[PDB]
Amino acid sequence: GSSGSSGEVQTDVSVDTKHQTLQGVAFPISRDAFQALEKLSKKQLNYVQLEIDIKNETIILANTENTELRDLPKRIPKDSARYHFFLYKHSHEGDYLESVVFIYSMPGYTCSIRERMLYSSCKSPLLEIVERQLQMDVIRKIEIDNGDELTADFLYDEVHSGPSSG
Repeated sequence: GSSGSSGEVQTDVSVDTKHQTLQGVAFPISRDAFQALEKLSKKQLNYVQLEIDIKNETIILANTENTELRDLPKRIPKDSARYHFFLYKHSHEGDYLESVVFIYSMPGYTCSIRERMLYSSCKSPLLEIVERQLQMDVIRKIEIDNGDELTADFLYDEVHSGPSSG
């Protein structure tokens, strides 16, 4: 009979403390995978399909084809978890610029928990790549549960990092 009664059980009212992270996986960078992000830095394309290999244990290339915004969410797979680097172009203060966005779609249907956790934890060692090689930094990280959420009304939101409720 622990439950039932409710009151001031949290006697914190003092300094708080938090961990540094939840996972800690670091996979190597493949050639094809890198070459895909390389062009992205030279403003050549606006779509990079990357993923992690469970057999090779590394971030390899999954695909590479031009993609737009109106069809951005139309390219996202509905039966495979991978990354999608979209070049969201906007005009701040009347100045048109280019920004590389990070998208991570995860369907999660049959793939074990070891694969879904390894595909979302492999982003860490994948982000430092362009941040330690191409010297390029992502405009903002975005993760969905389908891929349709990727819209000009959503992307612009994350990129802005503006305030929100929940």
